[PDB]
Amino acid sequence: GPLGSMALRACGLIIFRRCLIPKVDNNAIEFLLLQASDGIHHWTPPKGHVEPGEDDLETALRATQEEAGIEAGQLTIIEGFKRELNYVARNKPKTVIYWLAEVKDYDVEIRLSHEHQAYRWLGLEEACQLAQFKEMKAALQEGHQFLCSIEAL
Repeated sequence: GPLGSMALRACGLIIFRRCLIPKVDNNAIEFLLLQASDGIHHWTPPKGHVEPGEDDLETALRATQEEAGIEAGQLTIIEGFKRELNYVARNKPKTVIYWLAEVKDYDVEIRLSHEHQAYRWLGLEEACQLAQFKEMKAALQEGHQFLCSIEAL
């Protein structure tokens, strides 16, 4: 009787800084992106792994501050939006659950772990260009699509 642990469980935080008012109707929202310190230097949000008796979101919260310095006490996790990117790159399927979050401070502290060396604040277009990965462009895309469906434009 297998426990069904097939695949690795993961939780990251799609952080988005909302602006007080619209500007060019595009850069109104920005996302937090960390740059890998090695590999092809792809851009990706605070990704981490969730423990067993650990919560799914708290893992994202813990990874958000550990790989960025921003924790739930520093951002606002949006409710109603939820999606996980699951795919097996090298040879292991990884489910990643992403929640939309907004950091309270525009210049909020950004701490990167050895895995990440640099981060950039860009709009969905660049966040999508850097996150060339279709899965992230959609996560960054659907997150923006849903947030525009709440109250703020």
